[PDB]
Amino acid sequence: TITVSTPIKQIFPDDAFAETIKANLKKKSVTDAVTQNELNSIDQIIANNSDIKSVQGIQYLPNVRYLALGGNKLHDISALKELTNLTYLILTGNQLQSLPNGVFDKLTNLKELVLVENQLQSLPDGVFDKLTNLTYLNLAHNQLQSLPKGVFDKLTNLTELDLSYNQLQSLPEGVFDKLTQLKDLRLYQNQLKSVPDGVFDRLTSLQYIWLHDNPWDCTCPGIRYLSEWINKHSGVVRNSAGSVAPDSAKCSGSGKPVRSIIC
Ligand SMILES: [Mg+2]
Repeated sequence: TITVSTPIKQIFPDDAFAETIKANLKKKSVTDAVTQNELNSIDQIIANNSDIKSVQGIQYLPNVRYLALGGNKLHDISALKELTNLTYLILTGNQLQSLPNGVFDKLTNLKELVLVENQLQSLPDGVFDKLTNLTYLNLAHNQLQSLPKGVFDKLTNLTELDLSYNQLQSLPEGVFDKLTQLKDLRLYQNQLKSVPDGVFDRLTSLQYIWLHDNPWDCTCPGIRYLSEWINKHSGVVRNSAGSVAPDSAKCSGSGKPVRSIIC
């Protein structure tokens, strides 16, 4: 906490973010000195496309519930770790290359986490484990080559998961086993050659899946599970136009539909 009144711009050294705070507080200048009681009044921050390089100071905003920081130049989110009241965190289009272990462990009220269009290469084991109220996780347009074993296991409330436009080489065995509420799963535009046997079997609520634009390896017998699953659930598979398209999972090399192959 801030113990003595202090200029907005000292607490929030990034010029653009200090201006966000000033406007939210209805203060007249970023040189105005502010109190912790004033900072306690902030219930959300909506600062998309604002050239923000740093959110240093945000740690003094304990009551922030909705945080939208899309389209800035953020490379560190250390300062968010204490924002225990956060329910929506939108970090689209920043320059995060990693998530330090633990960064989200106190964010237990989070319902939606949007990490689209960052440069995340990998995730630490258990990074999402405390996000037990999470319903929407969006990791699309990152650089992920793998997922940790068990990374979604604690996210039993998850209803949408978007992994599209990464470079996933494989999925861990069992990775979706706890996701019994998941309705919408996007895996399109990755580098998947295969999925684990049974990988969709616990997805009792699944209504929509995207599998297109992966270089599926249709060699037998490896492809049997996927081919069988698509045929059994053909109405669930969608293309990029959003239409029902079970043939949109294609064999790399032959180009024919995965679901046409009988081992
Ligand atoms: Mg929802």
